[PDB]
Amino acid sequence: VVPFENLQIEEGIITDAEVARFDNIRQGLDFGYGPDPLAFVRWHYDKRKNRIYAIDELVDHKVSLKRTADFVRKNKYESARIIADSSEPRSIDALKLEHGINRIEGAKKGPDSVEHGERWLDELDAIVIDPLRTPNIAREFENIDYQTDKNGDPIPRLEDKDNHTIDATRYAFERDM
Ligand SMILES: [Mn+2]
Ligand SMILES: [Mn+2]
Repeated sequence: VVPFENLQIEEGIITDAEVARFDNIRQGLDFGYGPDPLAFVRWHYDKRKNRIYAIDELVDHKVSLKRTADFVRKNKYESARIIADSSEPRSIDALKLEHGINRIEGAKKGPDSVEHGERWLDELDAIVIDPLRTPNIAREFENIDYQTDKNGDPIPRLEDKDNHTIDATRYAFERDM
């Protein structure tokens, strides 16, 4: 009935010391469309405790691949791989050939895995989010509900709304499943 019971959300929950130690990065990108924004996400993954930690984000309603590229490079986030929304193959091309993000690549998994990717995140021991670092990830994950069906009963799919960092996280971890 209520998803992501595993959330840990508090301002300051991730210190700068911790961020420095994080050495197992996963990054994802949803591209945005119409009213929907571009969402880049960067996480650290603790496989031995089954937890993920939100390190940084970029959410942008006025979608600019240049600006997204400038941000990734400015912060030195291009040493790590980015798994991107594969519905925009030319946006992926552009980041790579146009803007120098060499380690960007398309989500291999299809639209018949959303449900499973969402379950995988949901079954993590903990999803740790500092709203001072990643406030959009915090808002989305905190407020996202399950879709309800014809009757009004809940179903195993998250709402397809205000879920851009969620999607982006799903892409980021798709090889870890
Ligand atoms: Mn998308
Ligand atoms: Mn989206």
